[PDB]
Amino acid sequence: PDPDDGLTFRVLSMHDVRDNLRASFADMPDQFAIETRTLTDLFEWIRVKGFNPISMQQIIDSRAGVRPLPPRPILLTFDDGYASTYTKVFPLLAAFNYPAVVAVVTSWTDAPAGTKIRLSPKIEVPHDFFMTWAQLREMAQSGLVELASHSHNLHRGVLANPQGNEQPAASSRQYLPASGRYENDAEYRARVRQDLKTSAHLIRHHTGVTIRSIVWPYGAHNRDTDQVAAEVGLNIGLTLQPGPNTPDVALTQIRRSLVDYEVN
Ligand code: NI
Ligand code: NI
Ligand code: NI
Repeated sequence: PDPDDGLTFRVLSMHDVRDNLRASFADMPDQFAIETRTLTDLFEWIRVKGFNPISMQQIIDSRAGVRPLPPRPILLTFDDGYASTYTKVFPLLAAFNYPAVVAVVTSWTDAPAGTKIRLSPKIEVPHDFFMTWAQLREMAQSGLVELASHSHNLHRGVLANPQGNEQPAASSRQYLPASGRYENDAEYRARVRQDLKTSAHLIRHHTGVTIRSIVWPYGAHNRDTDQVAAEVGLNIGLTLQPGPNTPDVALTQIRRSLVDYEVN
């Protein structure tokens, strides 16, 4: 298995099965014949197998050669910013003293008061399904949680072609019905840049936190989005490619595994 070198780490992205919005357009990693366990049981598995959950700060420090990672290091991440992240996950993180990354879709968290969040063309959810800014700031101030961008409004599908086939918003040059054309490279870069910039500003404004990482929705990213993320200062990126993060893996291309859980 993985070399124990104070540098190589695994990342585990946790998804609550009751937030069942998975996407057609997205090309997610295979989940078939993988057992869904409870979150508490997951935290107990982590412990008993000898994993040592680490923070993003610890990753950065190991790369800079200041402090090596502990053995069997793992990064836990919780994206999308649903309310259960605060009421269920947060007190377990505290009880086990495990750090985590929480990645915020800021157009969801920051939606106008009294309005519903549209997730898909046929699905809207109440504003209060999501953690409040005050709740996120509290997690950030606990010392246990690193806040990250899950984009502002890239956590959805956009039109890839005239008929109606969808692709992830961040990856594709989107087709514009009003223009009668696709986005050009300049337009595309501008849209993704403004999105990332907005999510970082909103997070800093409301929590005081300067983020330094992006968790790409649906693992969708490319050369252009990585370059643009770098321009806005987000030099840490998390993908859906699985595998060990060995020293030759750039922190812009962090690998992670996806696992589903149930809460009680
Ligand atoms: Ni997500
Ligand atoms: Ni501001
Ligand atoms: Ni506000």
